[PDB]
Amino acid sequence: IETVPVKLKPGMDGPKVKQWPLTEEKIKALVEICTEMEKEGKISKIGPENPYNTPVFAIKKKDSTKWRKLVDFRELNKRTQDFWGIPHPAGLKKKKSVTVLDVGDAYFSVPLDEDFRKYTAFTIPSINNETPGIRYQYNVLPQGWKGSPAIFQSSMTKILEPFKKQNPDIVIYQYMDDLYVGSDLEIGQHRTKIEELRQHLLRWYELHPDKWTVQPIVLPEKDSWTVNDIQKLVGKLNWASQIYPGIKVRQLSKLLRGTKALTEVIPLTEEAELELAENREILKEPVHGVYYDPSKDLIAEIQKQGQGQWTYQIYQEPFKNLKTGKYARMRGAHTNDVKQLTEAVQKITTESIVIWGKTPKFKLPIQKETWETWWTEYWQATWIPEWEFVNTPPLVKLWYQ
Amino acid sequence: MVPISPIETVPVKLKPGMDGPKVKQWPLTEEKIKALVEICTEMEKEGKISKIGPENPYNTPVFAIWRKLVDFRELNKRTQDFWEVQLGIPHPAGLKKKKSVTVLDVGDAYFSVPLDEDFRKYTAFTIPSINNETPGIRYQYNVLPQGWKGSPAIFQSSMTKILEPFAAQNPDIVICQYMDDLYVGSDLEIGQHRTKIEELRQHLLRWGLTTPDKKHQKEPPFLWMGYELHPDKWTVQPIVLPEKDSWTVNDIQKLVGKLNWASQIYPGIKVRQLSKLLRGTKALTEVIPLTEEAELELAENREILKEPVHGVYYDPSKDLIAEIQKQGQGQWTYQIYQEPFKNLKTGKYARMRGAHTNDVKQLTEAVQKITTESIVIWGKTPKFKLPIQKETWETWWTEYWQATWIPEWEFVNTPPLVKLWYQLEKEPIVGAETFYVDGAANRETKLGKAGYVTNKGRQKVVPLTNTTNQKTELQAIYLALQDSGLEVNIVTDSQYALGIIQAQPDKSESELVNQIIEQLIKKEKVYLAWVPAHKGIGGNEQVDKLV
Ligand SMILES: Cc1c(Oc2ccccc2OCCn2ccc(=O)[nH]c2=O)cc(N(C)C(=O)CF)c2ccc(C#N)cc12
Repeated sequence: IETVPVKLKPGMDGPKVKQWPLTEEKIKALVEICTEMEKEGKISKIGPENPYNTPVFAIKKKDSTKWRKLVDFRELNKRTQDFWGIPHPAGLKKKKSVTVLDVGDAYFSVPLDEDFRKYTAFTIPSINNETPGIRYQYNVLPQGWKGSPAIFQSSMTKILEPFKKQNPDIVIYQYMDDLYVGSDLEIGQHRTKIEELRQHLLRWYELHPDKWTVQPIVLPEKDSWTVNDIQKLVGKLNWASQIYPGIKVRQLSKLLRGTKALTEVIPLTEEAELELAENREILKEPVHGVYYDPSKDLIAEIQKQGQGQWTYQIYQEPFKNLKTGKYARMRGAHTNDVKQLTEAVQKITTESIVIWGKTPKFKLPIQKETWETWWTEYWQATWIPEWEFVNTPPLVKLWYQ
Repeated sequence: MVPISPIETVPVKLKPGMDGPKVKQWPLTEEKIKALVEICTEMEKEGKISKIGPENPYNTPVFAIWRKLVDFRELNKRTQDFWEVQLGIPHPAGLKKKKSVTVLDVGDAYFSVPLDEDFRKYTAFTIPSINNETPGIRYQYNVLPQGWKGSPAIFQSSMTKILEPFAAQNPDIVICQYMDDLYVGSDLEIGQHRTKIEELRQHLLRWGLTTPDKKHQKEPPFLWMGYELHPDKWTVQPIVLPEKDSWTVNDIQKLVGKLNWASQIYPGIKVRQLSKLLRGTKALTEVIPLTEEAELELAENREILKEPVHGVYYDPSKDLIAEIQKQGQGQWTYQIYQEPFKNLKTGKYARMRGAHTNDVKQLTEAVQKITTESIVIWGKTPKFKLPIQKETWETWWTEYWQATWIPEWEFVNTPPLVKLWYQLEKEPIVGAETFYVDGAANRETKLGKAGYVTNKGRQKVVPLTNTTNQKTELQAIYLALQDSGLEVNIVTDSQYALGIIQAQPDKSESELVNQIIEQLIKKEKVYLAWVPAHKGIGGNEQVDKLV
């Protein structure tokens, strides 16, 4: 009911990001949505004196046919002054279950600072560049902006005060337009509790981190080894020696002495078996000196393994993985690599939000033009992470399979 | 007098920290001064400008060419940024045919849009006096001056706000703004169309804006931005290929401009060689001889540009189709159409700069470009016709290490067909010979060696001059491919060669990579295995090639 003064970082102008083309159906959907929002005073038309712009598009979330409006506030979030903070709940990832709730509508009841509204300008484009586009700016807290949860924070605490006082065993976290609620109850009790919370907020996505762990490096267990088996084992151990100091491969490479055929069976000497067992024991231990630094970026690398299987590693320093996983879920994308990749990026970003409270920078194994052409067709989250593109096939792919 | 509705003004500011212009007025001749005095007196009588006192410290030079012309370049430098008047040029293929298309001249509205009162003081200008024996006449603008930074955008937004209710309550017509001209198309009867045109002139008159009762000068065929627009078709303005004995750089840039421009409707235009001649020249007057490939290309262009070709307009009730053909040397051509033999438009795509490539990646890139262009022009992705078998695409994307995707498409049997030229095995080959390869070079003398040893005792080491480590690693693999049968296993420690080959190219800058590709094509089964170097892996002979 009262506006808080918001400014930009010193020396930075507002965002001036080009709007990318949209299909006719998304344009019509955004026309309906923005007309309704204009009727509700949430947005207002602007004149040509506003040179700022932030891209906009439309999606369809899970289990819903209604179109939704997404704004790519990445540039504005960068250029928006730093708001202050709350330490990240280290117990949210340890909880048995976590549920994600969309609380974006609550942001629209709080007005936006007068002098800052011009920086939230966005354009509905026209087909074939008929017009310069329908231009709008926000009057309330917009979904996707980083200042919206920071400003609404006090109100959110006031709304969640009775529920948090009633259940001290439930952990509540907030990120952008999402509320993460972690507990240890039964799925039915968790769903009834989630309905209790949603009706609690009314009058004012099953996720199980406990079924997630870090993945160790495993070596094959064979009774007979071929030259190729031993060559790949030596390669994988040589790679792992960058992560684990004591990995030793000289006794196994000793078997590869001579120019033998790749499919020839080679028996392991006792020195080789002992070296292999020592390597197994070393690989059973965690990595030495692996810590998280909140002042650094999180890097997420993804490898396509085929047959709908994908691997990923989250780290900050090379060979110091903070998280590793394998997303192989099949959700109506059996024939579309890019859709699988986009869902993978969304899931990894969600995990990263739960663990560290911020998104990572992705290294995507896809050409820039393909990804930038199709990723918005399968996006369903309210946030958007940063990403770069890997053009050279990494050798370590199979070492994560 | 009928009360005119006032046009809302747009608040305009200067760039932060900057101040209004203060430029010295040039001395003018007596006749020029008299002309500007007459013109400015009339304009003041009409209300476009107003006289001001000496308190205004700002000034903008004035000229006469009569015709008054104000040089607002400084005020433009000092004026805030505005939203673009256009995010791109419309394309004729995106237009939807109309029974009637009328043009209305709204030029007299340009000086009828008021300027922000607080900003008018920055538009001050002075007419010098005769012999400079009196104070010059001081003026400032009350409306959007021609040449000022913000006039087109403010004019367009004002006109749009005025046209908004008329467009809303007449959905059976289409109104389009272009500069000081409106374009109203409709499929109604010619009488109803002219009637609603008169209604539009009325609605515009309710803001005092005047459209000429005279018939407009523009009439079919419309000439616009190098385009010819006809009642039922469109094309480019006549492209004529010059007949030159010798060609300079500006002649080749004019020719590649005419060919790139003509390529949007004329199918099969190629610009590879002619643009290749401009590589690293940076000299406009330099005369460059003409290769024979550019002669054959130019002759094909003159054959294609012989007789006129037209494009049709867009019909949303019909599907959108885009067909692609490979032309060679990284060139691709495509046609977008809805009915056979009647194209909406055509185009071409050249491969990006790269050291290694294959036809499938290039076709993918072309499909992405066509998809983006089609979403721009028509707001939907077309259905594709591609010269590649379904099984080929499935093998490719299933085995490709990157994620890739092409939208809905179908195979068209039009050679040349995009295919996969080789596929590496996933497991070692039983019964095939195993070639352990290696190559090495000296960094100073550039002397190196490349060779292999095999399980059957076959060996080879070849010395090489003026070489590098990477070249010797590739050369080793090439030697193994040369001297082996139809099925071969190859063991290397070169992360470089494995990085190249795992990208699956079929063409390359390096002739050595091309030779390796030609060897891989002739083979039946090739399994390429990598091992770490210098780890005592027998067979892998770094010492054999370091002698
Ligand atoms: C004739 C015209 C435009 O045409 C149409 C205007 C209104 C409705 C539909 C239309 O095209 C349908 C197809 N069509 C086309 C021609 C015909 O004779 N009959 C037809 O049915 C559109 C333009 N552009 C690109 C604009 O941006 C207008 F602001 C023009 C720009 C400059 C000039 C000139 N000098 C002419 C333009």
